[PDB]
Amino acid sequence: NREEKILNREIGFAIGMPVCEFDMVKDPEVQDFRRNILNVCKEAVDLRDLNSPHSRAMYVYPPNVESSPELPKHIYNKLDKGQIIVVIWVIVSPNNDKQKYTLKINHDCVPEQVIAEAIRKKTRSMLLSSEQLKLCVLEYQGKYILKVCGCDEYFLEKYPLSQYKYIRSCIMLGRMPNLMLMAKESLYSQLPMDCFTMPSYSRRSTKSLWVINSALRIKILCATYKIYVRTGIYHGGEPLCDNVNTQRVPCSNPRWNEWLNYDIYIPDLPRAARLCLSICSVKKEEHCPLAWGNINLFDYTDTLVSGKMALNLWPVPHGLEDLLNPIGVTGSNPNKETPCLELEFDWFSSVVKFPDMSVIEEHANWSVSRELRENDKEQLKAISTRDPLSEITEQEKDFLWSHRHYCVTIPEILPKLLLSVKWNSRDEVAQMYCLVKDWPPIKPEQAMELLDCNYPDPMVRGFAVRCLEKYLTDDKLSQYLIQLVQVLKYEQYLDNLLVRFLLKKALTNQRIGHFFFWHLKSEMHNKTVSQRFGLLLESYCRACGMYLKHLNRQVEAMEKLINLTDILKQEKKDETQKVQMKFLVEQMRRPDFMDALQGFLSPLNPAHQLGNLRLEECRIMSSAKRPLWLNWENPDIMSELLFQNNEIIFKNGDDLRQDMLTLQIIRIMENIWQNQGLDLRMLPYGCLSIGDCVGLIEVVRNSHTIMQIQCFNSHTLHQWLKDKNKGEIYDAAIDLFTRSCAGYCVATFILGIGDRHNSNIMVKDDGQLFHIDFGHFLDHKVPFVLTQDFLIVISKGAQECTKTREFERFQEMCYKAYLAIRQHANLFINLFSMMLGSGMPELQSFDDIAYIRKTLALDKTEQEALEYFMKQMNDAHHGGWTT
Amino acid sequence: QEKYRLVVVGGGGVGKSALTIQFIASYFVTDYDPTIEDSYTKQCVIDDRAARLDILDTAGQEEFGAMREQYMRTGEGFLLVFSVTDRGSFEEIYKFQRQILRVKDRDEFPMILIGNKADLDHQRQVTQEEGQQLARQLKVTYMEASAKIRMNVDQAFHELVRVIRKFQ
Ligand SMILES: Nc1nc2c(ncn2[C@@H]2O[C@H](COP(=O)(O)OP(=O)(O)NP(=O)(O)O)[C@@H](O)[C@H]2O)c(=O)[nH]1
Ligand SMILES: CC(C)n1ncnc1-c1cn2c(n1)-c1ccc(O[C@@H](C)C(N)=O)cc1OCC2
Ligand SMILES: [Mg+2]
Repeated sequence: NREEKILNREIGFAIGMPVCEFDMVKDPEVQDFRRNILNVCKEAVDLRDLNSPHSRAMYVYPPNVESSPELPKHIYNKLDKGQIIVVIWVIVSPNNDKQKYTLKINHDCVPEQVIAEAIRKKTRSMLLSSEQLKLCVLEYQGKYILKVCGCDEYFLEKYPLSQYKYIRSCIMLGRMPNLMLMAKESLYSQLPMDCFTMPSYSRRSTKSLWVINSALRIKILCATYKIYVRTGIYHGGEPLCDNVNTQRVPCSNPRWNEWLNYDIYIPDLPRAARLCLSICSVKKEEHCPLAWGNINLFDYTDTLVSGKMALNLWPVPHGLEDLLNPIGVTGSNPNKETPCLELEFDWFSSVVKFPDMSVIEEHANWSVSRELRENDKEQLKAISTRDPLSEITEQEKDFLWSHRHYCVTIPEILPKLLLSVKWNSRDEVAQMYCLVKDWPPIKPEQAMELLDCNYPDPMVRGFAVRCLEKYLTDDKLSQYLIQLVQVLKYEQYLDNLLVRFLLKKALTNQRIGHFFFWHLKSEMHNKTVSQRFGLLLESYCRACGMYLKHLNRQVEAMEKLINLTDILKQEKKDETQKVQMKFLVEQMRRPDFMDALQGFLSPLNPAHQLGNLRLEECRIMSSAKRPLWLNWENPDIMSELLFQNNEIIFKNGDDLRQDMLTLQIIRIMENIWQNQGLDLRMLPYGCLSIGDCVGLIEVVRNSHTIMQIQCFNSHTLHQWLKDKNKGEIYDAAIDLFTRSCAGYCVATFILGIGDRHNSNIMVKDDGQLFHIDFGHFLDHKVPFVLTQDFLIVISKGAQECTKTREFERFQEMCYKAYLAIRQHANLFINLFSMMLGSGMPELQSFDDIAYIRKTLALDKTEQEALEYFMKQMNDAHHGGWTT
Repeated sequence: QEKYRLVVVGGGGVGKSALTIQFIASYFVTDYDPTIEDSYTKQCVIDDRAARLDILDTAGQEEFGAMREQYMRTGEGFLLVFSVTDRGSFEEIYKFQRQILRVKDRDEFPMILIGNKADLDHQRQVTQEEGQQLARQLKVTYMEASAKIRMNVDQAFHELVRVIRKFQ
């Protein structure tokens, strides 16, 4: 127990709360979670230690690669005859001397082949005696590795060189892939053998539900702290029976003693059956809720609830419509000071347990034992192509249910079929279980739709997880990690398949595990998810290995930035000339604060090392909440080839959760375009929300806003691109200005970002256009207006007529990009529905995500949706986008 | 310490690669590996002080000519080398001498005209008198060399670092 006294200390630092707050939890599910989840840790640490040196190095440095080795046609054409010019750097002298070795090689070469070519660049025709074969053949064996110059990424896996994002990005940008050569011992000697240290708490009638044959009856006894109680049985968001409420008793008399008789049959309660409670006040009609609570009818051991229970209710949000809140948390309030409603459930004089699959498939026979034309099958295909928010009429409900045995031909209609099942029927829930058991596999992006709030059934969610661990790559997983972490709240239990999946994968890929921690620590300021994420972060830190040491340095570093911004906002802040640069430079030069920001991995990117500070550029911005513009050094020995000033914006006041979702969709929109031929270079800079409202923003060097470029006012934007890109580079910089503009214009119209002005739009000296500060999206209370300065640059240099051949092709880029996103409308809408539980201001109800359906014209055909965009573009730009 | 980025420019197959590795590895090579851009470093004390010689073996395939405009901005010492057995390289040396002065916008710059493959006298097409002819024309110093016998290999790079100090 002496080693556990040391590990438990640093674990509580990263979580933000001591570990003892979980050992004193009387909940049996909490203790069983911490006990059984260690099986996921044991299976993970034993997977990281199969091979002695490489398995640990592969974990800490996973190959950041693309999802498919197949290169797009226009990306392959960027290569010289299908070959890439890579630069191999080798250190020879012990005094840190550099020697480059350029070589042309095929793009689809494994790292072992480029190493062997660098061997030829070091030998040529050298010395070899007939006893010196294995002396030099050992060079061609497993002896050397490869590393990106400037970053901490390693080419450890035998994937093609094009798959790696760094090499892939060098092909896009047209840059030299500089790779430093190392040996296996140079990297393996920095990773110890962490033996699995299990904690101290890792020690070693009952009839079925379908034999009860009674009516569900729940009694409310009393309460603490004219009103009544709204009680409802729900399965996610759909109700099973009519909302049964109690008598309207007066205030200050929290007594009822009424067995609420529900219309649901006890053997018909699904596995994910939930009870929804709320208190409404009566003062025409006067009905307004105040407090609400949610309890699942079955606990984590598949047993029916029985006996008395004390439920602590939750405060209603800012905007709640219905009296009862079905989208609850399935838990009691741990505030111990809010109104506590007491209940009493039915007894049955036995432990009623939900039946296993054996009885479910056995009773599935009793449903059939108790007693195809082509024009019909084409309609089911037209239903799967509709967005997940398209209202399925009742006539379409029975169409999919009467043809449930045919839907195996089109497995993409499964999310549509699940909404066509009366889950309040013990016969339909048994037949649907057998269909999901043998359902064909679907795409990982389509399986995520079955993990949101609309599909709370464990058999449905278990299918989606089995479609991820068999078809979801680590690239798309790190891409969709924010939405996958977000849907953990929709799980009604602590230990489940989705948690065991995201834990084992995060414990086997440290690049995934890094963002797996910060996306969970950023939710600790909310107690409704603190217990679930606290137990999950405890299990992660218990077996995350050596990275716990580096992870605690980032927490201490980030915490040293939150308090300073609080002292600069709550205190002082009176004068912004010397006071803005007095206390600011005094804390950054303080000894105890300097070492807090020295030699720790960047939270925005674990491969970036934030080394020495450069206080000469560190300042406080004059924007909202006065962010902190910070600057670091790159302690990499090859820092000359990559960036040298790691610049990060620390936004304290404003919430940075709206930016992450926008900066992520822009990356997803860019990948969809690059995979179809649209070379619209988007700039999705890094952004990570921390804690309550603080967060980090990745800064791009040599970037200036539209207002930053001026010399009175004039159209000097075209001159700035002329002055910085002379010769034949001007023709390429103007093209970069048009392709990035068409992307950042057709994307903001689909998102609906706030009114973009000259400070929202920034341009680089290279000529790339990109937007920033996505604080308001999907808003309604157009954003990218084609100003005069844009057409002066887009339409060559025509100072008068802007509608020329250059602008004529600008519309065609937007049309191909608009229709491309429309073809993937189901993917983006699913990404917004998985973020509804994040409590974002513009992501509260489905009326906001429906704004995507209208801006994409998902109710019209392909050509009719094209004229919609041309109409709205010609309306925003008065006479700009004529037919 | 003593920054000296030496650059070896010239045509194809004139001996830039054989002369470069002869200065460090001190072994003559016989393969024809078309160089693109390789870097070599060697600490020398033959000069009156120390020297951090950063040697760059450049390409001569004319397909990497876009890389010429790069190392001609960072290097402070060049070696216009050609093969006495190849008049094609001899009549293309001045093109390298014009691009260097055009990039830096200077009247002169430390560079030494090297005539390689001098051991192949039975196949020499550019005699010695034509070598010093281009020396006075380009206002540089002429020096024949031969990587096969290691003739004036150290003197070629050492006389280059002597013009850098006498430049100023
Ligand atoms: N006889 C002889 N051969 C030489 C001499 N120097 C170079 N060579 C030969 O010339 C050939 C090509 O020259 P190399 O060493 O590749 O020099 P380079 O000018 O850098 N070649 P490239 O520009 O094509 O990369 C090789 O066969 C090499 O052995 C020399 O002094 N004497
Ligand atoms: C308002 C703001 C703090 N903000 N809010 C939410 N996101 C941002 C945000 C996002 N970026 C930026 N700011 C940004 C700013 C300035 C900048 O260069 C400076 C030198 C300049 N004055 O030209 C480079 C930048 O590039 C990264 C992208
Ligand atoms: Mg060469």
